Amino acid sequence: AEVRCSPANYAEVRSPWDVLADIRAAFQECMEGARTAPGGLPACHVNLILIATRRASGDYRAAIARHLALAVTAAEHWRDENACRVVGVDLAGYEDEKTRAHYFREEFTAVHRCGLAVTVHAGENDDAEGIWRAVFDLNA
Amino acid sequence: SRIAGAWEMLPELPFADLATWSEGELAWLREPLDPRAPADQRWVAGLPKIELHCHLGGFATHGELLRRVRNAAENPGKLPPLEEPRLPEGWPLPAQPIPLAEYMKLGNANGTALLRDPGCLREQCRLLYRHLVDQGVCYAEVRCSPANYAEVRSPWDVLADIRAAFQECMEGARTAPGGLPACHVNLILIATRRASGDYRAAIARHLALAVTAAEHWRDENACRVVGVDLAGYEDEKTRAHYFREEFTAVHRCGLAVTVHAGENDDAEGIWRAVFDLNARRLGHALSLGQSRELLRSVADRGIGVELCPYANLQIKGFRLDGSAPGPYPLLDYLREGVRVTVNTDNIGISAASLTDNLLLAARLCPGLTRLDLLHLQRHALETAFCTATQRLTLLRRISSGIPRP
Amino acid sequence: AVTAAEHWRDENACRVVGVDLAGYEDEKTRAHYFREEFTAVHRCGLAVTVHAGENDDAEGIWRAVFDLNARRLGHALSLGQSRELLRSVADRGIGVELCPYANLQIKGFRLDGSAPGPYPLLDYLRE
Amino acid sequence: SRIAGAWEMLPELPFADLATWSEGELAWLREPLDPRAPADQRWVAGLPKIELHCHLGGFATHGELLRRVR
Ligand SMILES: Nc1ncnc2c1ncn2[C@@H]1O[C@H](COP(=O)(O)OP(=O)(O)OP(=O)(O)O)[C@@H](O)[C@H]1O
Ligand SMILES: [Mg+2]
Ligand SMILES: [Zn+2]
Repeated sequence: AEVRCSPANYAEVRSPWDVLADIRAAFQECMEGARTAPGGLPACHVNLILIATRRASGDYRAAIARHLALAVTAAEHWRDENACRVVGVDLAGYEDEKTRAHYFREEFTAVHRCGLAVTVHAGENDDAEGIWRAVFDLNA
Repeated sequence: SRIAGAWEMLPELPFADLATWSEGELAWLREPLDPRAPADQRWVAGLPKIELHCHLGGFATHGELLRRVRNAAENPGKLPPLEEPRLPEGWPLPAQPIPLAEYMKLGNANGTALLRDPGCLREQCRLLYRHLVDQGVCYAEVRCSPANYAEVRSPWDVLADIRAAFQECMEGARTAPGGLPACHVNLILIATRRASGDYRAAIARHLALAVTAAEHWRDENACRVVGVDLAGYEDEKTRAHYFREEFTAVHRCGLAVTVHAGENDDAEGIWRAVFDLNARRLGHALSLGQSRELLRSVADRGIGVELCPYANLQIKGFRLDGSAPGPYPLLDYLREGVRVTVNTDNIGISAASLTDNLLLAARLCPGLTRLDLLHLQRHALETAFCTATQRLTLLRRISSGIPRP
Repeated sequence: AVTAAEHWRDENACRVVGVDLAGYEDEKTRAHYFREEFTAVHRCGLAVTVHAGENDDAEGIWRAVFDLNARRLGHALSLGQSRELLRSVADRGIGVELCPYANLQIKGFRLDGSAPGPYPLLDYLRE
Repeated sequence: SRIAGAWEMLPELPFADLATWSEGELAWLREPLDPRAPADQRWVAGLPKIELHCHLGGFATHGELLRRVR
């Protein structure tokens, strides 16, 4: 399973990095607790995907930049193959003509440079043009 | 009576305690500095300083410090062979300007080849903090590249270890009034750009690490990552405005940005850094004088300029004691009102400290006065990235810590 | 504005010292749509001021601050919504101009401490 | 004597020249403003002010100023 989380929304006195570390630590300890299945492997393997959520109005671009930077740092931090890792980023939230994928290329350039998987919410409330922008302008 | 006599011309003065110094000492402080006089050297050494341009990777590059850095590794067997890169004749004051690539190569004994081991990194941090406190620095900002020091530990681990070492160093030396550290050290991450190879991914990783580190540690009385840098090779095809998309996320986060521009580039690179990358400080803006409008804009926008005199003389070459690279731009920058500071750049490879930097800044431009040195200190105090309360505390400490002649 | 700034240079005399970006604003008329026009003004080295925040979120203020290079912001009432943008405006020293009567009449605020929200003058002084 | 008394709070003061005020006068400059008091209105009127946002086209729109311009 790949669970998506937004640790920056859970930071009021502890950093979003601390929230992400706590989430991954809980997942890893619960993994090590359930050592069923053959070969000494965890019963269910879960990886993390950071959520970059977009709103109709307000302040959300700083949140997107913070999530992307946190995802890059977390991916570079934990590299153990047999452990919970951050494997990609997300582009979710409200969608219309004015919040399509191609408006978010510049901050996703860093994620693409780092070599991190990208997934996008598209087609829920948009025609095929939004899916095209997500596929070919953001490289989801 | 001292305050009453010098109550006029107070706002032109750089600090508050300057007024309480008598007409004789004010007249002495307005005379041009004489670096040959031992009294002037002692006064400059005793002056409390603020450091803004210091590279962590260029401290232990020559001399016994290397041994003190070499005899601290966890696994000495992995250490590369001890090689000291030879220096040309008269290294502190070379007769001929020297290029930049060999300049980088000169610090090959330290950095990636040596700081990859954590014990060497911790000892380097401790030695650098001891050197800074010995020089009298009340506030310094150190540039580091943690991602270059990772093989099994993440660059986040390197940054955490560096900040922990600096924090323990600050906590250990709890001198000075108010129970505050003798020197307060912050961190700035460097985004290096090369002529060819893979560097943009490293730049993006450094920017993400800087944003995460800034969001993690928020204690004002603690070492924090307070900005990012864009250093390395620069030319027409490696200008600042090629890196807008990488840096916009940093601008989303609200992090200070410093830029290397003008070392071997015209004023176009400086303009690109100022108006397209939004640099709050410009490093080595030697070519700013060609454009008058850009100089006026940098003056009125309050954008700081960091000049290291030893590095500028070693790289570009300059005429000493008023005897064609052009005159050193300290004096006209000061007269035009731009916020100008004097720093060390790489302490080790230049083999000099802040006191030598200020003395040679006086040497390069005859007519410089000690009031100009205090003005440079005030400019460094204002231009550094710090909280307002920290700025007031630093101002009070520097005002109350200037020695009498 | 560029020609007038180049024409009159007497410091002890009336001069044109900056340009403005005023008028109706919305999602389709942000500051980032005027970057190519204002590139010449930035090249000539002239001050720039913008109206932002009166009837829009902090994104317009961010655009006015960061890709239009504004030195002052006009009616930045929504700047409290963005903590990071507020810190950037504070450390960059960008001036923020507030007109109490215009803000009271246009947006409407509560007087004598009696939902537009509170007037951010005290908060802006605090930060 | 006044300036030596209030020397240590000089950076807090926006203007250095008001550091030569009384301790009572400075305490009068620290509590919240009273717009209803005529004395406060007179003091605010007498204060020197700097203006940065004034539209020339919206100055004389009503009153006698419109007729005098016309
Ligand atoms: N004056 C300067 N002008 C331009 N670039 C500089 C200057 N001084 C240092 N640099 C570059 O900035 C980098 C910052 O130093 P850093 O500590 O990250 O590297 P290092 O440990 O010396 O290793 P390496 O140089 O091999 O990457 C230096 O490596 C050098 O490449
Ligand atoms: Mg190096
Ligand atoms: Zn540098």
